[PDB]
Amino acid sequence: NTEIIKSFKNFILEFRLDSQFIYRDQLRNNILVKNYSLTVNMEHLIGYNEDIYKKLSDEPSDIIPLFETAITQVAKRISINSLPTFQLILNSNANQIPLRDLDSEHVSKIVRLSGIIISTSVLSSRATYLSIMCRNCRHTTSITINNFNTGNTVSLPRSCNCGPDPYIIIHESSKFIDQQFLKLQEIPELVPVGEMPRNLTMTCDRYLTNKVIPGTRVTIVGIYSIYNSKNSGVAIRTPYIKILGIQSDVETVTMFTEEEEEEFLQLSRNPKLYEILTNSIAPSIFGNEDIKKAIVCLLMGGSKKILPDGMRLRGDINVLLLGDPGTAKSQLLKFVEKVSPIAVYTSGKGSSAAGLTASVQRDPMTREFYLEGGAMVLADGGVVCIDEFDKMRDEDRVAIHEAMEQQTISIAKAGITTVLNSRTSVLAAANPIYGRYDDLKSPGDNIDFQTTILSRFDMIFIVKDDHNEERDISIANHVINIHTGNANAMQNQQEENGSEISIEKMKRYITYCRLKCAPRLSPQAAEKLSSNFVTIRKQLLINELESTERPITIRQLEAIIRITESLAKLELSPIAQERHVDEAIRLFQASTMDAAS
Amino acid sequence: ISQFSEAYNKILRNSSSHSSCQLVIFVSCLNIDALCATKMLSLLFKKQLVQSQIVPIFGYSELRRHYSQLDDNINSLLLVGFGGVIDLEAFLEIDPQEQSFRRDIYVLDAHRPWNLDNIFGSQIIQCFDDGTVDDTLGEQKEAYYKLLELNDLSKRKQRKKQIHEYEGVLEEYYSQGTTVVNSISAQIYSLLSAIGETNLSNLWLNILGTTSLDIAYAQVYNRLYPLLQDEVKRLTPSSRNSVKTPDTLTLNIQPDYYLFLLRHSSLYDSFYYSNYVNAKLSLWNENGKKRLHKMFARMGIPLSTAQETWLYMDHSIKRELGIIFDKNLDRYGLQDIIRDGFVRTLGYRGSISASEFVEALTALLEVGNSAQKLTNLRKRWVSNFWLSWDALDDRKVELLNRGIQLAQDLQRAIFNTGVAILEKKLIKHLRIYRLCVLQDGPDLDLYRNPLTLLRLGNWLIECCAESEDKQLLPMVLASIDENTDTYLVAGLTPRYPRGTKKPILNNFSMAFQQITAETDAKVRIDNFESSIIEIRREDLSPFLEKLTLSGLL
Amino acid sequence: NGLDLMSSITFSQQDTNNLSHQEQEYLKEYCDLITDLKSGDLVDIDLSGSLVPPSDVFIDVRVLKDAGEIQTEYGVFNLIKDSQFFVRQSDVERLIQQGYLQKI
Amino acid sequence: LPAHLQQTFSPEEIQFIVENEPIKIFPRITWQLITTDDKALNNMVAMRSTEVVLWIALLLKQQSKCSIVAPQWLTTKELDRKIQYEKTHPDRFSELPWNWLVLARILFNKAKDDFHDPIHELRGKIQDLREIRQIKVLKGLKYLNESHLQLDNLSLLEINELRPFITEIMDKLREIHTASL
Amino acid sequence: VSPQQDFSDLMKSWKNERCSPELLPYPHQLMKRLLNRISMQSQLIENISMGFLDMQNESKLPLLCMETELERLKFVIRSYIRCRLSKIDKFSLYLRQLNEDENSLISLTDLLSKDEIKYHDTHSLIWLKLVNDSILKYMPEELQAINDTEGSVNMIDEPDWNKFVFIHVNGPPDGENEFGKPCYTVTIPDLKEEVELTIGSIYVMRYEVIRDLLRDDKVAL
Ligand SMILES: Nc1ncnc2c1ncn2[C@@H]1O[C@H](COP(=O)(O)OP(=O)(O)OP(=O)(O)O)[C@@H](O)[C@H]1O
Repeated sequence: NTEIIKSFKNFILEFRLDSQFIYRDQLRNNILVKNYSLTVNMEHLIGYNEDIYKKLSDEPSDIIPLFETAITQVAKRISINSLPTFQLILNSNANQIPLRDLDSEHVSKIVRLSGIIISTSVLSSRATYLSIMCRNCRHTTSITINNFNTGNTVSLPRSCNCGPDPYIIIHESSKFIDQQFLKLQEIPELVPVGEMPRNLTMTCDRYLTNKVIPGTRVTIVGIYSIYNSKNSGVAIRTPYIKILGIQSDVETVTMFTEEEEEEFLQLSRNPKLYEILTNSIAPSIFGNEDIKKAIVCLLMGGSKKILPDGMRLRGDINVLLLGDPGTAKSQLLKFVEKVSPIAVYTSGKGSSAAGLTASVQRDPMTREFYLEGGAMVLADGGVVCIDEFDKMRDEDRVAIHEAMEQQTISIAKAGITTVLNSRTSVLAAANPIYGRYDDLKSPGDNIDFQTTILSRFDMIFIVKDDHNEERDISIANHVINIHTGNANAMQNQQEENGSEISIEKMKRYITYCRLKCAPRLSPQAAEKLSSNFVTIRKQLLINELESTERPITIRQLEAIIRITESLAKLELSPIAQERHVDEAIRLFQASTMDAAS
Repeated sequence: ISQFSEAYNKILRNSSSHSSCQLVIFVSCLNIDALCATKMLSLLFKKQLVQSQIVPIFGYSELRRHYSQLDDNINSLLLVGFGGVIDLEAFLEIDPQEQSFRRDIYVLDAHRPWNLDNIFGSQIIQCFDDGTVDDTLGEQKEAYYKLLELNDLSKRKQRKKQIHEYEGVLEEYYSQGTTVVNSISAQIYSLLSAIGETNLSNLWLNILGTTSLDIAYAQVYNRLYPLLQDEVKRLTPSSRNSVKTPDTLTLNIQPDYYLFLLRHSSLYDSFYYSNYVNAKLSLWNENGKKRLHKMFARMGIPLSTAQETWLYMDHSIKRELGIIFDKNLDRYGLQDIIRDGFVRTLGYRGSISASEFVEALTALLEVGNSAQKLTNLRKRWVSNFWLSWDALDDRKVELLNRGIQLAQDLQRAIFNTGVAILEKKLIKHLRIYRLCVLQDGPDLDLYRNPLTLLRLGNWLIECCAESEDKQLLPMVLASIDENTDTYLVAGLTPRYPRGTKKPILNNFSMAFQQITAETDAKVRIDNFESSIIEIRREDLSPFLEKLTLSGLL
Repeated sequence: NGLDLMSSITFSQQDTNNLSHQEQEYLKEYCDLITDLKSGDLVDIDLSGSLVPPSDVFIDVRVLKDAGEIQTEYGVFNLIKDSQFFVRQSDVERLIQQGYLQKI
Repeated sequence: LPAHLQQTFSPEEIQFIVENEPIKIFPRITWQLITTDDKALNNMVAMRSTEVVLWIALLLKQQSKCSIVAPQWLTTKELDRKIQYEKTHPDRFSELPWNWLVLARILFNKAKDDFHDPIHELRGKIQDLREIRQIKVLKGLKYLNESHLQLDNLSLLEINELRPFITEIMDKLREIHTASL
Repeated sequence: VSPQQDFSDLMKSWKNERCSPELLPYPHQLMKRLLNRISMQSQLIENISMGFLDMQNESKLPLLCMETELERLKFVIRSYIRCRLSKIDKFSLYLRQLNEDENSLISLTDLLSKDEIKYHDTHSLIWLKLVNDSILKYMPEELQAINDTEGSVNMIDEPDWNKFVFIHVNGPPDGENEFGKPCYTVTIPDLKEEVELTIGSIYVMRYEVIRDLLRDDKVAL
């Protein structure tokens, strides 16, 4: 019970791992911060005392208050009002547990776990302190929630006639905190079997809140327990779990460590800094580097130009993977999702149950209304993967026509008409009709009928798979090497050792980059390009002199413009290069060729 | 054949210089037993602030590439692990240089038999025979004093027979299994103890150094526990805690196990990747697999609890663990596991078994990193070497965790590849001896390290034969990936199930010399280690037939 | 400079042509100007190195793929890749500047 | 051209400075050395107290041929009256060895062995006084104005690290007001 | 004349040196004899060590110990010299402008070591050689001058004596400037009144008003 406090206080002070102790440092470190927080390493904790760990592990919930009320003690020593209790977060990475198995045994047992959150509730208050007075006796009192597992745990005492419980709330004098109410779901990969994945509500309080984006892959710890609630039986209570602490895989969060910038600067210096990424995207993949290259330019985010008037350049473009199966484009986008920090893989229809249209749904209780969400909103300001785009129902397919440009969706459903913002960069993988012969046809006569669908698209790719013997046998064997003994997989080590991207770091690299530089083209690059498309505009119409039907827009050029900052963003340079531009031309020229066919 | 101290004292007059010194320790080569003795000695000169070179020699002939390369002002010299077999007077030559010679060489080898040229003909040596096997070993006395300087036809014919008599006698010696006597650091520590220094680190280093060959028997080591055990008695930092203390925070004796990654892994896999556990329980097969689980059914252990980290095992699970072992493991012949071998305690950073401490260091050896490629790769092993030497550092423990983890990565493929081999039944029983070869596999580059298949072979030889009647036998092994059929071939010897009645030494190493003295095509003694040899698949097949017969054993 | 025996600004300041010739002219002339001060010391200085205060006094450095030995000054330390030494701060100061030295 | 720091002193520099301070030791020893400014000494008596410069004491201690005296001011039990005196004096910083920060860091490198339970001991004790001194810096640091600073007692190490802070400050303050004149 | 104080004042102004915002007179009067004194023993110790090889067909403790005090003390002076090298580069215009002016005291060999003054003009020489060939071509008539415009400005700077600096009052007591209560001195700032000062306390203030006392060596820094 009492005085176990000082033992932590000892580890708060007595502990020094050579040459420098930590948590005692962390406290003053948080002091000027006014952080009011401590992140504990539990695996570290056992290193101090073996007893108190499991001595803590026995009923960790009850010894929770034994800390922050203790941490203030020397913190108050170091403070020398008012001083709210700090928020501790202890953490451990050691044994990770499946969501598939939660045993009632685990109640009041702290468990570290990976997780994938469905969503989180809007924040709501909890009063850590309150003052209360008899509605009768005029008797003055005060209460606190010092810690809690919602119960409700406490109520108004009835001892002031006067009664019952004449004491009443005073909010002004009372002091408060917050809770997120997370809802987390297990990793989809395993082990749902044929059954649907279980979902779980995780409790985030105070600093815990706002710390995680919805839908993100996350690692979390906390305590298994059950709340009776009411809104089951006989006398059965619904499952709930405390979150402490949550140390989530980074980011999975705009801020980052400083030395990261430098190691990237090492990458920014590389002459091959772009060209190495050309290989990184397709470790298993063979060829199609142009389309492979066309990937990255979209990866860095599109041009955002907000200067007056409110007209703004969009992002990021559009791309089409259309080609005969064996294109491995769907396999490609599966790599694409893994590469994007935030992205949505959609083969639909929609994916998986997600409305391809962000749509409206009513609140079950108290009627009302709310946005039910949409994939565009889910991934907003990021990557979009699409399959069966030709198989897409054309009606919400219509909404796609809007989503790509104006990048703001609005619906009048019920009373809520509000216009949402969508900054996502979509890419269309839809398979072409009738295999090869459509290339024998017009370039159009594929998507819907009209190419107006293509009009909204920017870089559209038609895969030509030709049966060349040497070309196949190359990747043909390349395939077997992909397999056991995973000979190709071992090749990446030397590529990891010498040069080649790890691609998770690269994601951090891009996320770094995407927020970092705002490249603005050099004046001569444009004139180089202005002189360019005017030819292309004039030349393709020379193809149009035969009344040949296929296409061209001034938006076609603007899309190319976003390619200017694209690789240039990889360069990190403040302004676009003259030389840099040219590859965009010949690369888009390869895109124009698809129109040429 | 001299007391270490005065030999060490002899370097003292040869030591301090500006520019210093000059002597150079030879790090030779792969075996860690030298490594501890280097640092203790490394620390020894630190005490005296004695400057000198530190060279991690790898290639057996590499020293010739070096000794013939950089020697200038060196007035004194010390070497490790080598010369106990082949002479550097032949290897270097030497060439007596100016009595009261300009330079002297300390030669460290724990392997026997010593070379005939070692003790007698004292030149750079300072023969290292002291103090282990003197012996005598009065046989070498007739190999020279009789040999030297060597009606008259009768006395002439009488001498030659006596010559052939001694030659016939001398012919046996030096033709014999090369074997280590004892961990060199111990005698060096004896010298270290001789000067009076005893450092808990230094003893730990002996504890460390002693551990180096512990995977292979003891053999004297079994009595060398107490020699160290006496030391743990010779040193008691305090009668009682004195908790923690936050600093020292020092080692203590514990019920150690042949169980692997005890503190550092889930107890479940801890059995699973344990080699001693392997063949005794036949771990590769599914049949005996559950039987271990049956032991948890005996141990009353939750399967998930076995999946659990050793860190978080219940104190009940802790205190009762060995008692559970006391009530269970003996049934399976697992009763010889528990060892009283010493364990360092870092407290806040945790206690560790030196055996476990060793294996992490062992992981450093193969990883954590035309004909030029091998020198380039062997150099990488040397490149990777110091990072392992860095792992010797105390404050740096965090880096150790890579090897701590990477070691777990090793056996995962180790326990993996070997069992895969088990399905094919690739062993050649032959007659004279058990024989095997690896013609194929993934990541033979990782197998390029001798220790890779060495830990593997030991994991195999005890696996293939427990015994496993009858007659524990030496194993044959080879492997190849690239570099045109290099096919590293490392020697293998049978392991007794805790019952080494005889030294039994080595044979094929002499036999490998038989073929290297033979047509010796593509065979390479380039390995410092006699047990290991490079061979082309092209010429190894006949080399095999040449290996099959004549069998020396 | 850089430092022994630099022995020259050659290979140093790789920018070279990348930097304006007028400046490379100035700097190459400038470094010669400080060499005039080298005539003044006569210390010996050795201000181009000796940035860090001495300790203590010996240290262990390992070669980085650097051979060597170029060690003619004083005595030859016999440069060998993957070889850590034990040596005083003095001579180390030059080789550390020349990148031949790694660990402390 | 120093570049860095360069205006402030390096902590490595100030410790390099404090090395010059003399202290008593207990040599194992019983040419000369003449050296330069030492003036000392006759070959020193084994197991005898003698006042000598710090870094040289590190030398023989580095060979462990000497035993350094523990600072009389360094007594943790004695040091509490300072924190005692410190805890009751929100203004004054009390008394300092004035080099002591680097000392304890240096004292515990090797000479740690000479003291009675310096381990897990003063390091915490010194640490408390370190920040409580340090915290009183910032608490008084809000008063900071031109042109005068009563700095009083402080350890130069923190004085060094604080250098960039206030030196860059008042110059703004002094400039802006005087410029305002 | 005592080597300790010979060294004491060396670190004295040297500590003051890196502390100092701007340059102070070159100490040839002492530093030279040390610059010579370093030349004496260093050569001496070098040979006596050579006489040590003769005993070879014990105590190296004092041996490198001598070498120890050598390079360590040898280190500090470079910081002293190299730092002065920097300040001059910053004042070089003013240093000439202070040189060009009759009053008050020129750098000479007093304020500046002969190597320093040489480095002054030499560096300043090629520097203008560096500006002229580069930007000044292309040298507008009024812009042809490198100097006060006036404004802004330039250099002029940086005779800013106004800057505050770390100090600790210390000076030899008669048992002068001490008016009480505890100790000396004024103070009397341009914009402020007496504070004043104590040898027992560190007071940071204007580098100009304090120049007199650092000149008196009545305050540590
Ligand atoms: N460039 C390539 N790199 C690697 N693998 C390829 C490549 N091209 C084809 N393949 C192989 O061909 C197969 C294509 O299957 P996949 O389902 O990815 O086709 P897809 O193009 O995504 O289908 P769809 O055309 O309907 O979108 C894969 O097994 C893949 O390994």
